[PDB]
Amino acid sequence: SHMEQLKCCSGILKEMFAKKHAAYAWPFYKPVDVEALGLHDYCDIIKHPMDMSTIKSKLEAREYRDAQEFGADVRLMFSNCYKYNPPDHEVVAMARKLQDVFEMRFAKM
Ligand SMILES: Cc1cc(-c2ccccc2Oc2ccccc2)c[nH]c1=O
Repeated sequence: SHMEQLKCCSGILKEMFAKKHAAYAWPFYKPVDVEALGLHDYCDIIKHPMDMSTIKSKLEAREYRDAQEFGADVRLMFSNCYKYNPPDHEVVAMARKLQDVFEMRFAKM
């Protein structure tokens, strides 16, 4: 059921925002500040930005038909991080820790 699975998606996102994962999830909470120092080329490289607060808003506005569409936006958020940053960047390691949480929950739902 699409309704039941979207409720599960809201539960996954709630865990990603939880204190348990806060040490590595915090860079993903809000949209990337493209006006910040070092991010002058972000919009040239990242054509479709995504963050957890935007996904929470899309869930609330019924913008996902099913769990696969919610999953696509979570993976877009991580892929943007892996595309923009150098592979040894601190934020890439944080993205992998949070993607581990997401993938385990998304697979078992
Ligand atoms: C998804 C994402 C997020 C951020 C980012 C967002 C808010 C504040 C600081 C931030 O930078 C950090 C740099 C090192 C470690 C952690 C964060 C920067 N770059 C990205 O690609």
